[PDB]
Amino acid sequence: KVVATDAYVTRTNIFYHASSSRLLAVGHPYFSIKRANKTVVPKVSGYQYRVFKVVLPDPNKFALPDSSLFDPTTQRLVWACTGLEVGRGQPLGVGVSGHPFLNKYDDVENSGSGGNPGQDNRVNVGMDYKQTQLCMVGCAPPLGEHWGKGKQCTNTPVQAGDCPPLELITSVIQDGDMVDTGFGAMNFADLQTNKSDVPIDICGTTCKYPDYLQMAADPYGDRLFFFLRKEQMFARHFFNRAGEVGEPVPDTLIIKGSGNRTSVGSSIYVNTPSGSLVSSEAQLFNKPYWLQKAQGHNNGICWGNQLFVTVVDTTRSTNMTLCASVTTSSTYTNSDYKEYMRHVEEYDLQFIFQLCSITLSAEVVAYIHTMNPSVLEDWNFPDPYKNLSFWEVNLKEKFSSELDQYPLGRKFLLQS
Amino acid sequence: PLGVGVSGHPFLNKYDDVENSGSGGNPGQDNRVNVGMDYKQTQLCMVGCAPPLGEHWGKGKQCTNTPVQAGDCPPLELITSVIQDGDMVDTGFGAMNFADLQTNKSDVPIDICGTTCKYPDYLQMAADPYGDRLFFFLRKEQMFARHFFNRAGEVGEPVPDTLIIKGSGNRTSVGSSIYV
Amino acid sequence: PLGVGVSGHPFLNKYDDVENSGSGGNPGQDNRVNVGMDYKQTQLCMVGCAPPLGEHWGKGKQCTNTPVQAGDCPPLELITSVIQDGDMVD
Amino acid sequence: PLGVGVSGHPFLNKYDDVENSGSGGNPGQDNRVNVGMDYKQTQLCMVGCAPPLGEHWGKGKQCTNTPVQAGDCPPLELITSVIQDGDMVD
Amino acid sequence: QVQLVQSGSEVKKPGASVTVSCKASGYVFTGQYIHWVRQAPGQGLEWIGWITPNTGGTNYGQKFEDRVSMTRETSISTAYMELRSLRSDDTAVYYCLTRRYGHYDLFEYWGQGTLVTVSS
Amino acid sequence: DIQMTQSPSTLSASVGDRVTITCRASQTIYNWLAWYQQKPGKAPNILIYKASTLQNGVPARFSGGGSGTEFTLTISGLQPDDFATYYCQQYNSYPWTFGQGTKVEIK
Repeated sequence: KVVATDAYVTRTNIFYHASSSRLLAVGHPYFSIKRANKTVVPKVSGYQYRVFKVVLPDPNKFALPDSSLFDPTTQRLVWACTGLEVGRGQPLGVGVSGHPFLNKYDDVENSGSGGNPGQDNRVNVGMDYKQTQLCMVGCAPPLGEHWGKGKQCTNTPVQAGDCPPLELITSVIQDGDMVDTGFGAMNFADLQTNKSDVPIDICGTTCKYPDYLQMAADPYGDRLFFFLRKEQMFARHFFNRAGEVGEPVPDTLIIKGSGNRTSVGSSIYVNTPSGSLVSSEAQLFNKPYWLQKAQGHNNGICWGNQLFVTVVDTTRSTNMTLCASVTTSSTYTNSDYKEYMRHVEEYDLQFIFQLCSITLSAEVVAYIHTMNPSVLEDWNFPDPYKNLSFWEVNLKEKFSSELDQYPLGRKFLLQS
Repeated sequence: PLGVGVSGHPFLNKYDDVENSGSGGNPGQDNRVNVGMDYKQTQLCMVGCAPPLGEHWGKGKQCTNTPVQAGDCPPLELITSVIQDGDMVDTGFGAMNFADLQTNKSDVPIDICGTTCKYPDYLQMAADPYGDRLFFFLRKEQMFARHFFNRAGEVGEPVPDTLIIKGSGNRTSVGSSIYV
Repeated sequence: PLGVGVSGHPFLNKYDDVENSGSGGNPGQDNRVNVGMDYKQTQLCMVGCAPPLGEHWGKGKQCTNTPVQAGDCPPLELITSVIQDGDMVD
Repeated sequence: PLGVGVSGHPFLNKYDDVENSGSGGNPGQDNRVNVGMDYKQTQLCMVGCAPPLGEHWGKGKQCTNTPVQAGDCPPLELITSVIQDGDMVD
Repeated sequence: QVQLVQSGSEVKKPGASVTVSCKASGYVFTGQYIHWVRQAPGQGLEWIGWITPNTGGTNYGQKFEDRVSMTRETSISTAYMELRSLRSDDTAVYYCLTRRYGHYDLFEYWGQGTLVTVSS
Repeated sequence: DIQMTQSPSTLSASVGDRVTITCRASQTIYNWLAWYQQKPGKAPNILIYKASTLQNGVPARFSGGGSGTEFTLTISGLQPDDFATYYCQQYNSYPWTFGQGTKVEIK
């Protein structure tokens, strides 16, 4: 029913280079400030899904150097991705997170022994998240999972704020989506009501993880080409949350009684993860990548002149601290100064592409129509993607066949 | 012989050690304490026939529109500057000009307060048409965090109200949202 | 996502930490406090046509001869049983 | 068997630990504290027909020109001698 | 044993400043919350404020947030509290006191108290 | 500020009697309460906390209870050393507040 793409497509001996030049993202690492609903400084963090929608030149109307090979009848031209390059330029740095109002009341390890200060309140606490190093390339945007509060419970329950059902919501991973965490990839804006169980960056958003199961389980494999993953975490401190337990522990396991007791502690225990050491040797970027054979039936074919590259990197997530003076004084005064958190994130996207052709037969037309008809009216023989927000890059009028003028071209001519 | 470099600062706005627990209190006029600190471990060699450059963050042009302000966030801009002898390597605090943008002269060790650390830009060693600035480069850099603390002083960009619930006694004066 | 879980006990026999210093010797009435932890890092796959048998140390048969006891040490036995779902990792 | 060499000092200039906090910056008459210590771990073998050289930082000659000083900084110099038995490791 | 020792009783003129110190020993001084309260003859207990040696983080009551300034030092681990604009009604005994919230415990310690008398 | 009223302000009783002292809170406190007794010239100490929990080293004749704003303390059997001034303090919110006090003295 479904056949590999290389059975019908044809690879030519034509290679072009594209470069995104300098890409910069500067903004506050925790929340997007806006004065009179005008976001001057948006959300910019090293803990952010970077989804780049690359638009491509039409190979059919492009100034092809050898138009003799091309035939307007029964032959169309598409771009095929060959090599990729993600140019990080910022130095190494671990991001810092936290929240001033969090439920950090007992230190179970008893080195600190916080002892749950009196009355229901909060306290300031901060930590770092895990080392996450992920990159994805594809002709379709990635799909990732997260659990959340979906449909209500079975039958007709009567309750007031009990445990909701858990549903595996699978959503397209767009720019503005929050990375996985050691606290679980939930919809904390809705599922969590305190807005105080996690640091400020993830309390009002929806963390989600790429569900590789459905990702690879696609019949056509349009949603992936190849994935690179490195993850590192280890729990550095153990603690509990306050509040009451709606699912109490049975008495059959715990013996209670006597003074200084008969009130059980919280059965809710979580941790603070840490990434430990970063290194340049463990880096997966600033190095050429070659697409020998994709796992799915899509050997780098960019249908519809659209490309999707998503990266998350924590090695370049260092948080910048700024200070300024309102006034000045003879002595050091706390009132004269204002403090700001600014984050930067630098990107280069460098690509080498190979020209691809196709011969139109009746079964070929039927297959290419069944898998996607939108491209079929594109070649002219309501995209839902306009609603979602991505980081768009335009690589039109930037393709160059003079690949020897670029370092990626040199590395490409090094091997074949 | 191999040896770890050490720096520090006697009067730094080390507000509160925050990791295991926090102590949110009203700050005084001065709360600076002596703090010792090491840097990220870095090995780097660059060679060529042209002097290598480096990126560093700084204050760019004046603020856009026609603004009147006293202590706002300045326009933060990348400046490409050629590396000379005497410059300091980037540490974990970011490749930027502390002498201009860090007003206290007190938020970092003294070795990097009045100076500027800048990290070399491999991207302009690559994207240059000739590559005269670089023949071949070696780097090996390792780093990991050991403590967490907040910063004293006012927060010029306060936290949004819809994300944080506050009330009752000991509050309506927010804690330090700056975390380093 | 790759993540580590936390267990613990609200009332565990955590008398005193002994790592660098120790408190007074004899306990009081009840010194049994809130403490949590995480377990060892495990990865294991077994594959076959017949289900695996695994062992644990348990109170086997009573002591030899005819001893009279009151909370004495029970004998140790390497008891073998088939691993079914619901059992939990060492 | 492998084992770490541990040294120390019953009276060492350990004024204030500065790893997470700082005390008052004005010391006393003698703030000199018992504290232990370990050094780096080092394995080295060297072979030759002639005894190897070791250098060490030390005081050079007298200061330049003719200055007047009392407990000032002496001029440092890399003095190189032969490694002999009875020399401390680095 | 955790020992907390306050300063001796003092008599001062109105409008002046007083300084009350109390040295603590026998525990990790930095990680605890020390508190100031005062007891007037014929009236109940009331709370002045609280500080911890970490950060010197102060917090004052709504009543006495203006006339007081209070700090700590870690050299011999002593907390100082000074009062300005001595009103004649402030003649009272003053107590510094610390508390550790445990998992299931509360470790309570008080000073011996210091009498402060103000008159013309 | 959170206020409270202790009733009765003054009570007289003989040895071995059962006596109940109450206090009313201005706002809700739940169980964040403790009780103090002060002997003349001496610093008071904790006897009851958690609104129901005895402190260690203290005899079990001393009992506490209550919820919301209504809180009670009971002595089943008086002893001569127990005759002192009694207060209830919430540690709910800052500022900390104490009652007017309750003095007990032998009949």
